[PDB]
Amino acid sequence: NDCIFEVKHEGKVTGYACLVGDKVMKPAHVKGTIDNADLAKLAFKRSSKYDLECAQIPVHMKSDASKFTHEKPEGYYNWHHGAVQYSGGRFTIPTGAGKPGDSGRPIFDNKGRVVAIVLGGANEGARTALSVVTWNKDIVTKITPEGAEEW
Amino acid sequence: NDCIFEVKHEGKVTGYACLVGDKVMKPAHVKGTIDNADLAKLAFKRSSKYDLECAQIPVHMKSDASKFTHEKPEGYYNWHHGAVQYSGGRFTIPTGAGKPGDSGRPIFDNKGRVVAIVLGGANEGARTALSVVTWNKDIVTKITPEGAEEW
Repeated sequence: NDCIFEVKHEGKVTGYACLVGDKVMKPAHVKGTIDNADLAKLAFKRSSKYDLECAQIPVHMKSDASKFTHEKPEGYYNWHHGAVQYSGGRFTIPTGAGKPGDSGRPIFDNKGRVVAIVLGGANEGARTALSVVTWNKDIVTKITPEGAEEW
Repeated sequence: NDCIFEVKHEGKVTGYACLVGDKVMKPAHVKGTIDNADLAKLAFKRSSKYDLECAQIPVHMKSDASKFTHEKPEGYYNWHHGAVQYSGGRFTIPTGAGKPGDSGRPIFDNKGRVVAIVLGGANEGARTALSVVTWNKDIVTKITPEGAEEW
């Protein structure tokens, strides 16, 4: 728990919240409470449009936040469970690398810069196209491939 | 096609050569002739130390050369068959992504800069660690996992 924190609901980890820039971010559909009391007590706003819940990072934690970038060249990226391909405007991963529970994990570049947050994914056989919140032309956007389930 | 070229021997593609910086580079152990008349007629110098054959890229082709860098932060990089992981000072791939014939293919970062050239691989189970040529600013280096086999 430095920039990524478990969200828990009735004992079970249902997802993750992430510190990015000056925001605390969590997928809105992820049920439960962030298992950090400094975070859990913040003013959070829900946006259905982005499936995001956000709060201002507290003063004593601002410097723990992840760096981010709007720039995502086509290629491969990182998340907790391995490689993530970006091409065609879609993020994809090996099917099974991700499952219900991974919602909230960030996708980041080689310099540790967050480029997207994972919301869920659509099984397309061998690969899974991720549902994500990200920046397109520096504008916040939720991208959902057809047939995606919330994670 | 642009920066990558087939090497053929007695009809079969055996491997590849690539334009990098101001050099035509090719794994020395890869048999055959570069399937490009403008390149096959160059003066080639062979280094057994690096399993490299090199020549100066012709003038009318120097801008077709991709850039290269020494910068290798841990994470994922790109090659023709998918994602290449760099970590612990080693490049690895999912076993079965590479095979004899892949020697000479370059590994790129998201900026499209070459960070390594594939020489072969060592099957280590789920993953295969690549034998490569790679850079340290102005010096070149052969990195070879134990029991690697030439591709």
